[PDB]
Amino acid sequence: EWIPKTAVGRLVKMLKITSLEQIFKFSHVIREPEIVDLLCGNSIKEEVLSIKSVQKQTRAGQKTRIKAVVVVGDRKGHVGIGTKASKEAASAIRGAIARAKCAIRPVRLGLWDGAQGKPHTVSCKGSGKCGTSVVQVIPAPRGTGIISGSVNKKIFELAGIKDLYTLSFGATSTTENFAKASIAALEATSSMILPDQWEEKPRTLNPLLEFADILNQ
Amino acid sequence: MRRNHGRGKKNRGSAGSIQCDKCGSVTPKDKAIKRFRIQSLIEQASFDDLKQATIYDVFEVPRMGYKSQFCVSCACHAKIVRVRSSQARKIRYGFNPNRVA
Amino acid sequence: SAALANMCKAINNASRAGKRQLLLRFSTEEMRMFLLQMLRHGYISGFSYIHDKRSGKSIIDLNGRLNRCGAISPNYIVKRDGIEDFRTRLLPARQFGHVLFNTSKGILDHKECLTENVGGKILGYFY
Amino acid sequence: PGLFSANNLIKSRKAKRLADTAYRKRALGTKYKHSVLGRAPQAKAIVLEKIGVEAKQPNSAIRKAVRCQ
Amino acid sequence: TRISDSIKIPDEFVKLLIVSQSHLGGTSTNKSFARYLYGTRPRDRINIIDINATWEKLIIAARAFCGIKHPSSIAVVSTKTFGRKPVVKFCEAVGATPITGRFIPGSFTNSEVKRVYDPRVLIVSDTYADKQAILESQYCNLPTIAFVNTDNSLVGVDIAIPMNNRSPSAIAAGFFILSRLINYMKTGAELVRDMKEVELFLF
Amino acid sequence: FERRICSLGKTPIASSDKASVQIVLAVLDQYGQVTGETTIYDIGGTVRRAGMGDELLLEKIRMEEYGA
Amino acid sequence: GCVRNKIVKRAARTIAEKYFQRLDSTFDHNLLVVQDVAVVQSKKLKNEIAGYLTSLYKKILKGTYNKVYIKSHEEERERKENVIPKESMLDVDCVEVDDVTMEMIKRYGYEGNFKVY
RNA sequence: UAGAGGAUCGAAAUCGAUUAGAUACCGUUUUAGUUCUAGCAGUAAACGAUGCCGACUGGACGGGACAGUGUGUGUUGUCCAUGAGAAAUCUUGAGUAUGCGGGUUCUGGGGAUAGUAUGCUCGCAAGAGUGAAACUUGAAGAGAUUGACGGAAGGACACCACA
Ligand SMILES: [Zn+2]
Repeated sequence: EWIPKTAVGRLVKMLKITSLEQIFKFSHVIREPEIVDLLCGNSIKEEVLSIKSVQKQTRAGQKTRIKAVVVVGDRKGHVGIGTKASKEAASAIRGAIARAKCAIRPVRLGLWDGAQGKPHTVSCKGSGKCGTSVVQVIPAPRGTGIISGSVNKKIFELAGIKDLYTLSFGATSTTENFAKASIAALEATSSMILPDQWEEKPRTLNPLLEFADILNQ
Repeated sequence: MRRNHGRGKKNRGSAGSIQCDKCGSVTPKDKAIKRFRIQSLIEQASFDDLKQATIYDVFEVPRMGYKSQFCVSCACHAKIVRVRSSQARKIRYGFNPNRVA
Repeated sequence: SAALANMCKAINNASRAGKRQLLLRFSTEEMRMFLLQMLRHGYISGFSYIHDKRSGKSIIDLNGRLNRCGAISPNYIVKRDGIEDFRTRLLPARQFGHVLFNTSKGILDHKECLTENVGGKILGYFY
Repeated sequence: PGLFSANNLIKSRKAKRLADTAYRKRALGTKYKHSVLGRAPQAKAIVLEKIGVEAKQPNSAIRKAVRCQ
Repeated sequence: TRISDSIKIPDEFVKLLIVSQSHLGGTSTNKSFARYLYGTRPRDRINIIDINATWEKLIIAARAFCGIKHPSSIAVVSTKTFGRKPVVKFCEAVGATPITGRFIPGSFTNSEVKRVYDPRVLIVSDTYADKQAILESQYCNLPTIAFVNTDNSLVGVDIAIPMNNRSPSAIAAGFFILSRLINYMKTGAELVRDMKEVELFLF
Repeated sequence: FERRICSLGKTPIASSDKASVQIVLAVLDQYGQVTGETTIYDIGGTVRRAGMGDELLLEKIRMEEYGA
Repeated sequence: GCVRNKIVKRAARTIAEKYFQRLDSTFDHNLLVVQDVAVVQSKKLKNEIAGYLTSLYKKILKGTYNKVYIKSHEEERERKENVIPKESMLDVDCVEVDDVTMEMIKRYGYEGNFKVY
């Protein structure tokens, strides 16, 4: 029933883009939440983190409104967060899930020591900030768990991590700032140059120029 | 409110004071509102009757210049200066001494 | 060691702006021993210094590979058993980075000091 | 903060600590001076009178108390 | 230096570039410039811009256009009225997609606007005039080519062809010159085969 | 996990970099024609947005495509 | 108070774009057409769609009124404006080059007839 | 505090108005003081409410001094980015990563009691400097958002407004 609307959406319908790691590599904006259901099919879980009420005064009545914060990720390397405020609570949760899907990102995973095994923890230390809220992640040895707060825990499990330490600072009872400071702490560990990214690779064309002929006809 | 803090004074401690022309209160000279005007000595609705009265064959009516000086309360009340919006507060107007006539 | 800390802040500034070279208007003897330990580990391309009978001059050639460098003041005294606690405080992971000490055998990083049974005064780090 | 400056740091940090109220009662030894029962956790008393006290608003009530010795 | 422009020869185009005042810049110049520049005279305090500069960059701009197989996805943009005629002529001679008039905010990002677009390369006749089109390219991964004059900003621009923007003649001169390279470098065409059709480009 | 590396700053490019762009040029046959090949360049959003991403691009083209 | 609403203006532009070559410049003709094309009920509405059209027609057809793009009319107005004038800018030969423009010529060695001022 | 001086203005005092009442705003009569010399005192929204010294860092339009000749050094005003910040805002810093260490000081640790008692040092005094507790109490505070109100300012209007 999904009649796609953009170029990247059309290719995913024709099975020219088979994974999600083909879009992340060239930084192509995802505009439709159906491109994520069909490339990570039925391994996408959800978690409602928070819901509260907002109020405004005008010349025609006080408007009450509901805000929701939601996170999604499969269990492997992807995770995203979104948020919306609408009249009733069911349409706010459902609209904030379409925004979380369109903000999926990848996460780099690594080992605590050595170079052998399958990755279980974060690749180095990192921190994130959002309005005086500060989160620190530290890589943990195998068979440790995820030691952190409750709402932090649901973000680090949907990303595919198994071992981690955290320390937090600042005003963390603003639960939407606490959730954004900890998504930025994973984007920081994944943004450091490691000594195996030192040697270059050959260049290639993004998928909008490889499949140029298929677009017209 | 303002980056001036309300007055045109930089890199000096004190700056001299004056007495307002309407109420007579003491104010810094850099903070007062100052206006300059050149008025004809004779009113404009009286020039015709003055051209038949003159005894000289060529007459020029005189003009004088006047500088005025008021305080913030006296200029705001008299509508010499008005309340402006946040962005329009930053617009300064000058004189350009290099104008040709 | 006031010249060692001035040099590390000017390097962090250029490595963030994307510069290729850096010219500083000073140069000391142990500032050049610290730089020679980044060259043999692959983190800079090279350098060169001038003699002018003033405080000296030095020109560093950057690479694209440095994440950060620092200096520690004051220069604490660490026994060979306390080498490993300073490593968990200063480097992000267990596989890369180098902490440098001034021992009775020269300037060594934290892997060599353990294979020679010595301690000394801490100077800085880089990863 | 030089390497030979530890006497300047003990002198400085002891004086800042006195600005904590809980620490100041212990350090100056005046934590039990103005206290109606001193160091006991419970105490005995004989009952003189039997009074009633108003609640503090916004609560309407009368709480029953006693005057003792 | 002078090796990218020496692979072709400005065959007689020195006339068409000097006749229409395509080298007369402006009074002001930034430290961004002074590398495309030749000099400024004392008579009118006008800045003169090198002709190899305008020829070195037109060689690169033509090679980026040809890199796209289907040229029906290279939008050209011009808001002002002097460019209404030149731009529409430089789309049948090549095969691009023209966008003239005022630029509607939301053309590339909003999918509920009058007409929707999605080019792979963008060409602009003026940076300060087509301000919105440059700014909107930074939301959809789009390269841009410009015609920076002397005082414009170079932000969000990759290839800058230093030329003249004000005069109606110089605007049509630039689009004529670049038009023949794209035919020359694709098919077996001639560079100087006529100098009378530059009257069809002028406003 | 992989990230491209910028062609002008040697910085790896993130996936949420929506101002980063890719440029392909035609491999110019001698005698002024196109033969059928291209050369790719990658740029990141930071260099492109500060406005200096133009003085650095032609400098690099002089080393790989018109060097000597 | 003789302003025409949006539903009566917005409709006359749809008519002037599809059935444009069926309309000419008199009220009694354009009213006959809007009875053929449109389907409204109020006889006051056709009277105003027809009266706004006859003003659009002698604007579009004589001078300047953009904001509507008539496909069939973008040929007559274009084939008469592309008349090549009697002189091109490749005719003058006494090109009065300047001085600093001149010394930029010989250092690259350009060809032509450049007369300094 | 001592001497000299005395135009103008003016606490305190005093009448006349205004007012329900005004020991006030406004006015009349009239002083200490306001000035100079020699000293005491030691406080201010003494404010950019913004320690001192050292290293490094994009643009645009200016000013003031010196020296050169198409520029430089020391200072300084306005406006834009990058970066920073809770935000307002900051641009030789309020920038240089919680990626946290250049040298060396001072001050703060919920509100109120209270800069109050007491001791001590200084002063002719008026006072200044240093400086608590018992008892009480759940907030006091910063910046910004939408409303409501102003014995607030504008621009439009109307024979339930004027002409
Ligand atoms: Zn006054």
